[PDB]
Amino acid sequence: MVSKGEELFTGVVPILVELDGDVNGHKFSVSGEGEGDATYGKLTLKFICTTGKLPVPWPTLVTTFVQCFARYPDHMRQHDFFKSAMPEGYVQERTIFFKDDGNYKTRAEVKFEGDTLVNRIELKGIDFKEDGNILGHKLEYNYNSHNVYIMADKQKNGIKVNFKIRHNIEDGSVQLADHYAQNTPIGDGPVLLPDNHYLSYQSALSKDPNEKRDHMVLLEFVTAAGITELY
Ligand SMILES: [Br-]
Ligand SMILES: [Br-]
Ligand SMILES: [Br-]
Repeated sequence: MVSKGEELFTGVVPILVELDGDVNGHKFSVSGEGEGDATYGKLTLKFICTTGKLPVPWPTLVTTFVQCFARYPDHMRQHDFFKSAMPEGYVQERTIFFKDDGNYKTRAEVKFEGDTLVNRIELKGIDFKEDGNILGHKLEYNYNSHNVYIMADKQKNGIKVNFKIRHNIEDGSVQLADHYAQNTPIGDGPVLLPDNHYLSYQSALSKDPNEKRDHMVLLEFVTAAGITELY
């Protein structure tokens, strides 16, 4: 049978993203809007910096900007923590360590407000080099494909996640961003605690030719894998 969480994602769902950020004292806010289609693992989102110029590169915020929209194959449905926590939601905590630079700490509350799936985020960045790849804006406006590794954390009724992002630097090198995370339900009800598996991501970044504010358009596809002889 289809669980209450799953049922909320059977069609296209509007998304609202709100972020308040402070990186080495540079304060900024971002709002985003778009839609998610969990059946296809598809996210289409446009983000605006509402405070002026974004003080870090857009690609460094991609991982922060709704894993409930991942496509879980039917055979892996019992491993979909994110949908099982809905509609009450879940809290994602991350630390993102930029190699030879600073770190972000993020807290995101992901929950429904009516028909809208909301991702409300606080981001704090410290210890950045004012002339490094992040504050010095040396990252290319593009994005590579990565796997995100998920394991159960029974003690916390949630999951622990880790992965490495490689951001292309303008000189042909790479800036590593090591992500460590936990996701835990907001509500007190049962959730699905998964076996080890991963999410496979691909992301494309673009610009709206009619948009004069600092912004990012994101197209992202996310599919669960790692757990699989009928043939
Ligand atoms: Br950028
Ligand atoms: Br891209
Ligand atoms: Br995560």
